[PDB]
Amino acid sequence: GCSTPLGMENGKIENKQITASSFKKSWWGDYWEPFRARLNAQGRVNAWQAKANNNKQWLEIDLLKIKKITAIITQGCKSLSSEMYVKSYTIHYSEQGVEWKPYRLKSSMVDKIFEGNTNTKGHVKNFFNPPIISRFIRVIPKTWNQSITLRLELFGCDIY
Repeated sequence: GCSTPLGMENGKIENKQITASSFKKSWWGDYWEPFRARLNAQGRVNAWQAKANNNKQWLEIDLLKIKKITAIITQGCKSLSSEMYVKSYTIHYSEQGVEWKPYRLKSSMVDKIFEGNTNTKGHVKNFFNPPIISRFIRVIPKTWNQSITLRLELFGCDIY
């Protein structure tokens, strides 16, 4: 099969491999850095939060080599009554990290909009049918509740 978690939660995907368009930095040292977006992460700062909530944000994961990505799971995060989570998003990919291609269904002429979370800790998994063969993956938030925030995991396998 090709459904092994690629390394977000377990740390195989190192901090250096995860970057973003921007990240929230609070007045009091809380940096919601891109590499904090790891499935089930707990703590004060436990997720990536964009610096600004707009249509120019993205979270990128560099798998270091071309792999087969079969699925993705996302979560949001919470702090009191403030529930943050991405409600829908598109996926972009690339073999070199330069020039990005949007994930599009065979039957569609527009970017595939993926249904995201409806709460802060619930896991919402989406399968790529067909799978993505690439090295870099970018989650492009389209809609969100309160603020753009993510915790995620990627699933797949190597190319053989």
